[PDB]
Amino acid sequence: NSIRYSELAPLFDTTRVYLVDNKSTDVASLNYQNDHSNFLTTVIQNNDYSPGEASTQTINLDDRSHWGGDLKTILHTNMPNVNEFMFTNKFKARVMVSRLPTKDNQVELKYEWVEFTLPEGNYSETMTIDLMNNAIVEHYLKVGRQNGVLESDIGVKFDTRNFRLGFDPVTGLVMPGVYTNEAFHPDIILLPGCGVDFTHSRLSNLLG
Amino acid sequence: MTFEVDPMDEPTLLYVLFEVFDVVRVHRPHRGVIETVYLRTPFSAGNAT
Amino acid sequence: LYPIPANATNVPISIPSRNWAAFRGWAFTRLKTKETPSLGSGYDPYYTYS
Amino acid sequence: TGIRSWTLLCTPDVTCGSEQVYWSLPDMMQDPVTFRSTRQISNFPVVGAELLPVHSKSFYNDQAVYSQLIRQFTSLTHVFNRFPENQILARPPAPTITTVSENVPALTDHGTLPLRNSIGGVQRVTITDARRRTCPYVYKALGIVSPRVLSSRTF
Amino acid sequence: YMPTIKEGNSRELMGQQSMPNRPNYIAFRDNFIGLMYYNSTGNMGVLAGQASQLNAVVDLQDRNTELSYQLLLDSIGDRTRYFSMWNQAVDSYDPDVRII
Repeated sequence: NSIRYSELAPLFDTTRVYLVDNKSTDVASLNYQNDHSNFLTTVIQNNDYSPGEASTQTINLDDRSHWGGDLKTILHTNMPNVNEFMFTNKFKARVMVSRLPTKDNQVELKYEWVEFTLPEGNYSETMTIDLMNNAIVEHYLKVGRQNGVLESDIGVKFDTRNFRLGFDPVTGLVMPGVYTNEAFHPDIILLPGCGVDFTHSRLSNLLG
Repeated sequence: MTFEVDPMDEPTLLYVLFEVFDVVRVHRPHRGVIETVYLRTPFSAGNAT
Repeated sequence: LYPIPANATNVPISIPSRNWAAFRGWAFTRLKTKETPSLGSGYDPYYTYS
Repeated sequence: TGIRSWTLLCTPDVTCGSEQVYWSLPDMMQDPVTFRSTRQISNFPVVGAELLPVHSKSFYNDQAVYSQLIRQFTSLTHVFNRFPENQILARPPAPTITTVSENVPALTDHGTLPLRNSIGGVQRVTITDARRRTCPYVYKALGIVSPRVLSSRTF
Repeated sequence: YMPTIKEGNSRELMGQQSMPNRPNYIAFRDNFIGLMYYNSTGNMGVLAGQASQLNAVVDLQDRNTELSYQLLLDSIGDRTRYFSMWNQAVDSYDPDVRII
């Protein structure tokens, strides 16, 4: 049971060894490019030695006994809601890209799956959906205005209202004439030739 | 220890190479098994003691 | 290794209280800090000499 | 035959789900049953698993939509609502049960794993995300180990 | 020597001179030093049984293998000869240039 270290006297069973991160500041060199996610730390603490040294000595547990260790870990992070690493800042949505009359006076409506980006960091649900709509508006601004795409025919629009609330089966329309402004659940509004993709995007869960 | 050296206008390091003993014993009992027993005495590090 | 500031002349160092069994001897030299990269690291951000 | 056949409406989450984050101590703890020692970060043996310390919390403003209009006027800009009048494209009302992400501190327990007979001076601690990609968002980490005897090897 | 800082063709520019640039060679080290990672606990070589688990290479942070090879190599045989297989050509200065 003799768990022994070189300089000090041989300790007996059930001691403690600590893996902390500021010890990283100490053998700085070793982890010049590492983060708290993965790092090299000095377990050995003796106070005699300067912080840099004493990191080469090894703790030995006697070979005759098969040693096992308990473990308790402490973790506390800060991850934003929208970020590049967690596949939340990007999403693909096919939209109308150009509306130009042809020689036969027949209008031609092109389409293109264009990837979008969101400033990382915006957080709340409302704001997020709103931002996403912002990006769409943006694509139209960059290209529709240019190729002459009317703002009426924006393929993709996000909303949370229940459009059939005022629906009346007797007539087939909405008698109040305005959709009720009460949010229910994130949903997507599409137009012919447009759509949404989430193959390599995670905001799916947010839209629910 | 106390060293005394001539001045220079740029940072310098002094490298003392404490000489020591440092050996490895290679133990290979079965096919495809290697066990090493390190040792470095004046600056203790390794397995045996 | 031990740092020596610019225009320094005296270099006191201390080796704290170890066992000195089977110790063999010493060997020492002086090096320029520019030309000695910080080994052990994958990449040295400041090393600018070759 | 509609969309309901292959889609499920779930409650929205700011966190967009949660990923289990694994723990790796390649130089101290003996590897698990089926893993093999390797120096790839991605594959470092998994000696512990716990949920990511990020969860949603529920907050309720019911006056929400009103709140939103307040929000817009205070904003000083129409921006988000660029086509005010058309009903279809108007700014969607804020949900009354909106949720906010939060970074709860985590302090987990992992029972016991066999560790190497000779621990080392520079042990390496590694936390990996789901796909074994190191997570850049971890502010502190700390490991506590209590070695104890388990069995002997001398008959 | 650049006579006049004015640009474009001019008589002063006709009066200029030249000088060859300094020599500067580039190659690998004496024994491919630094190509293989040594004495770096972050990036350490591993050699064990495929089957087993414990590595048989333990590399401390403060040991220096490079220098050692460089010495042994000096001890076992001459270094003045050049072996092109591992670039084995020890660096040396011209003794009539080090001292004047």
